[PDB]
Formats: sequence, C-alpha cells, structure tokens
Amino acid sequence: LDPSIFESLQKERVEAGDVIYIEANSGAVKRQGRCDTYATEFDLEAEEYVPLPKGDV
Amino acid sequence: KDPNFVHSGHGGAVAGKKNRTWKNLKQILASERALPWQLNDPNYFSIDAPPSFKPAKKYSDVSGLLANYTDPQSKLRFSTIEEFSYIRRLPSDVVTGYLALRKATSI
Amino acid sequence: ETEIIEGEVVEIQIDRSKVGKLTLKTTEMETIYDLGTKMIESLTKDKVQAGDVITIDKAT
Amino acid sequence: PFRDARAAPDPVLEAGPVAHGPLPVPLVLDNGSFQVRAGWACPGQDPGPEPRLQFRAVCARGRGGARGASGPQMLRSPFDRNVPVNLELQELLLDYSFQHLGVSSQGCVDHPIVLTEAVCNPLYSRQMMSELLFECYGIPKVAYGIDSLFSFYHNKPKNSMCSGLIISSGYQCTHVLPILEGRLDAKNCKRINLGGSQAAGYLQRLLQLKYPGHLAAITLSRMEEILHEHSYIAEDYVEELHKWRCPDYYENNVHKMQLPFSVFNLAAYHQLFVGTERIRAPEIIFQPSLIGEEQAGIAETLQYILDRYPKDIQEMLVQNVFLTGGNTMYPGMKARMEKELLEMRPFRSSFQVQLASNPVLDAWYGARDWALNHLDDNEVWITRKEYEEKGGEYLKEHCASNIYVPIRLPKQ
Ligand SMILES: Nc1ncnc2c1ncn2[C@@H]1O[C@H](COP(=O)(O)OP(=O)(O)O)[C@@H](O)[C@H]1O
Repeated sequence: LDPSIFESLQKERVEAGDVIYIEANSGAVKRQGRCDTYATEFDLEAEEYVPLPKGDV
Repeated sequence: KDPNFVHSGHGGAVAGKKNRTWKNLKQILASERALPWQLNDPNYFSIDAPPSFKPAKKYSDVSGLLANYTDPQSKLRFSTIEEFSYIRRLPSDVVTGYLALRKATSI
Repeated sequence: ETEIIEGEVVEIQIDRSKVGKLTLKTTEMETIYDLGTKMIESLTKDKVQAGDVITIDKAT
Repeated sequence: PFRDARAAPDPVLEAGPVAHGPLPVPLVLDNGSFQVRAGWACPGQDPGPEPRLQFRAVCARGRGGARGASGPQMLRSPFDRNVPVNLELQELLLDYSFQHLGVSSQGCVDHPIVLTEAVCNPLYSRQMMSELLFECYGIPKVAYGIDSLFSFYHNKPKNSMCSGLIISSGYQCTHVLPILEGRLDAKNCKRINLGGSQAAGYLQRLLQLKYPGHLAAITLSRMEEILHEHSYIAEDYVEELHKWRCPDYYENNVHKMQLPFSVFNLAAYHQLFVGTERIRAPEIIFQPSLIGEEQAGIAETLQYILDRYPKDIQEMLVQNVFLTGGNTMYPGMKARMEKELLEMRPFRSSFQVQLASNPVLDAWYGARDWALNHLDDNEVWITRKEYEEKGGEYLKEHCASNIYVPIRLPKQ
C-alpha cells in the first residue's frame, strides 16, 4: 500500500483481524466488521462480527 | 530354552526406600536439563507445540452446542432456555463433574 | 436482521484500560457477561443501575 | 449394540523360521504404547505375510502379588507419554513376544532387531532401552527408528530421497514432522500432548455425567467401540454442531447404542444416545481447548512451523502432507485437513494430502521393508561391541531415525 491508502485504513479505524474491502483503482477502503474467529475476545463488546469471506482474495 | 535367567540389576528399589521401578518421566527430564546442550540441538523438552494465539470458542457443557450464555451461580455455560431449565435441576456432583472437564476453578 | 439484548440488569461491576462485568435476567434465564472497553464506556456514560430494564443494540 | 473383544490367541512356532540365504533373519518390533506389533522379517516375500502378535501393551498383577501376565486377556503398562520407563514390565512384554515367536535356545536371542522409539527419545531412556536389551537378551546388533517415518518410507512413490510433513497421532501424542532431503528437521519439529487415549477418556467422562444411574455399564472397552465405529471428524466444527442443533436432523443422525438388558428397561439398560458427543471426542486434537489444555492444536501448529521457512521450500515440503498412525483412522480426516490447509496457503498455490495405505500397520510394514533391505549395511546398525565403548546413549543417523548429537551420560 501507499501512504494515502494507509491514511484511509487508519481513518476507518482498521486493525488486525478486521475484514476489509480494498478497491485498488479508486483507492476506496471499507471496513466490514471484525472476523468472527475473534468473536470470543469478550462476551459483550460493541463490534459487529462477520464470518471469514468464502470468495477469492 | 529361555533367553536368560541371570538378569542384571539395572536400577530397581532393592537398595533403599526410593520409588519402586524407576524414576518417573518428569524426574528423568529434570536430570536431562543438567547436560551441556547447545542452541541448535534437538531435545525431548523443547519439541512442545506453542500455546494458541486466538481466544477460545465457548461451547455449552451439557450438549456441546455454541453457548451465548453462562449461569452466574453454577458457572456452567448453555445455549437455550430448555438447557437453562435442565442445568438448574442437576445435583452439585455432576455440576463440579462438568467443570472438571475444562480445568476450571473447580478443584 | 439485528442482534439485540433485552433484560433486567441484576449486577454491574467496574475497575481502576478497564475491565468490568454484568449480570442480566429474564423471567426464564440468567447470564453473566465480561465487558469489552467500548461497552464499559457506554454503560458508564448512561449510569445504568441494578433493577433497570434495558435493551442493547449489540452491533452499535 | 455393543460387542466384546477377543483374547488369548494361539501363536506358537518352531525355534526359528530361517529362510534361504542369510541365516540371521531379524525381528521387526513396533514397540507401541497402545499395543505392540512384532514378527520375523520373512525375506523374499513381497506382501508381509504374517504380522503376528497384535496385542495390547498392558500387563496384569493384582492383590495376589506372586504372579504376573502379559498377553491379551487392576492393570499396568510400561510407558509414560509414549516413552518406555519401566524395568521388568518391559522385560515380561518382550518375553511374551519372543516366546510366542520361538527362539533358538542358548543364553541369548541370536537374531538382530529393529525397534521403534519416541520421535525424540531422552538420552537416559535410550541408554536404558539399550542396556535392558544387550545385557539381558544378548542381541548381536540393533536398530532404532521412528514409527511414523517407517510408515512414510513404506508409502513413498519410490525408494528415493524426499521431503514432506508427517502428521502422526498415536495413543498419547500427535506430532508434526517436517522432513527435508530424507532427514528429519528435528530442530523445528513439534508435538501436541494429546491423542486417542484422551479422546476416549473425555467421551467416558461425558457419558458418566449424562447417565449417573449406571456409571458401571460404561467402560473403556465400550468407549473404544463408539470411538472406532461411530465417531467422525467435522469439516468445520462450528457448522457441524450448528446443523446438529435442529431436532429433525438430530433424530435422523443420533446413534442408538443399546446396552445388554437383564418401563421399557432403558431407565437402566439405556440406548445411550450419542449425538454431539460423536463429534466432540474426535475434535480434541484440533481444539485441545475442549479439555482444559492450552496448546495450539494440529491446525495452528502446522502454520506455526510452516511459516519458519523460506517461501520456496514451504511450497516444496507441502507437496507431500502425509497422514499416519492411530487417530488418522477417523472418517473425514483427509477432507478436514485439506480444507484447513486451503486457508493457510497463497491464493492460487498447490498442495497434496496423502493418507497412509494402512494407518496402524504401516509403521511395522515400514520397519520390515527397511530391515529386509539394509541387512549388511554395517554402518547403519549398532553392533553388540559398540555398546561396550559407547554407553548406550548412541545412534547411527540412518534415514527414518531420530537426530543424533555428540553427548555422554555419567554412570558408575
Ligand atoms: N479404527 C480406529 N478408529 C479410530 N481410532 C482408532 C482406530 N484404531 C485405533 N485407534 C486409536 O489409535 C490409538 C493407538 O494408535 P497406535 O499407532 O497404536 O499408537 P502408538 O504408536 O503410540 O502406540 C488409540 O488411541 C486408538 O483409540
């Protein structure tokens, strides 16, 4: 990634274990929730957890 | 006929009060950690797999289905309303019995 | 579709990051939950007390 | 409905089945923790004709004190976590094996032997196993190798140099073994402190808590049947248990295990309904956190060793993932392993998973085929006189054997 995309990931509050969509042309970046493998980190926490994508990387 | 009868004294507890056949594995290993090993050397006490990085999933005790919930008094974990009705009718013995499968506080 | 919590709060605990814990009840079951940081901010902001009946939008 | 196991077969032979050519036909001895497997090398026949003595590695001696017994029949066994650590309970296990196979007569066993040992074996343990063998039984020459690697040697496409991961799972351990150019890379090999014993122990304790009314009806030898015949490993556990959640699937798939009879008698002579339990017992090696135990499990460990190599030799050694031993017998094991492997590889890359031709016997057949080839390679074996100058903590670095290191043990 270039530092412009990194600024955008930082703005979306992305961290490791999140599930992400990058579009390489636009420089569009979207957070889609935390990956459900970490859904047991706490019993109650404010995040929304999604399953690991079944499609192509 | 038989291979031999004048069998050697390898190490059994003939000479003292000490443990009967031979040292347990932990005691053997305590005597192997004394040796002049070096940093590249294979071993029996450094092949152990590492602890997991991910947090553990929480399955129910009494059925194995995924458990959203844990009971504040018995400290068992359960999936549905009928399972919560079920656990409250168990005696202390099987309750501590289930917790002991997970080395929980129960001792 | 939405993941929603609804119940009477029976106990709520906090410490001096922070980690706390709460217990909830319905007519039919009970639970205790460990709280992550963002829920501790939300629950401490809204001054929740034992005996209150509350609903939580889990995702938000 | 449950069966009961067989006992006390009739293995008796003449003083030595010596074939044409070289007279010192070796004994092939898989010194397993669950069971021992033993027999004559029987050279010159392509199919191994008779792996005799299939028997449980357990011995009886009770409140009577004065006698002990060794064949398939309170109990004891010579191992601690897949390393042998007992004196006479090893002797009377060897004795049984030799006597039922036949022996010459004089004050030694005249034949050389190939013997399985632990993936790493503590030096004191190897020393004792050599002493208890050369001193008492007087063997002329000895070879030590690893069960799993013999089973790989048997299952290879060719008798040639190879690389792979071996996935192995016996009574009280599972190991992940990376091998390169025929050599075990034992510097970064790893094992998990769980195995099929612990699965049966967990399934026992579950059903005891499910039916306290008849603790006595359920016992290890009956847990064996449900774990061998009626249990399977999930492709993805949190999805399997989710389809097990609905009653219309449950009733069609739950297993009805009828106890023997003397209310329709099930209030004591129950049908022991096993549902979710038939998944939760196999899964222990992939998620040891179903017990108390905090270790990586067969999924995270494989990734954790596979990321410690250059990216080219990863793609080399993953070309031969091999499944062998005990627990790999479960139905669905190949599918779960290859799915779990697909997530932890580069997006378009290739891998292959091979399952051993006979997961439980291929360790012995491997040791057979190995010894039957390397008869006269006298750099491979430990000769009787070498043990008099090297103290027993010594080994000869052939393929399918633990990595040697220069070291010595003080003794007087
Ligand atoms: N058909 C089978 N299905 C499932 N598990 C099996 C089967 N046969 C054997 N096992 C398991 O295999 C284990 C023993 O394997 P083995 O290779 O003999 O161990 P080791 O080499 O450590 O003695 C036992 O725990 C047993 O439960």
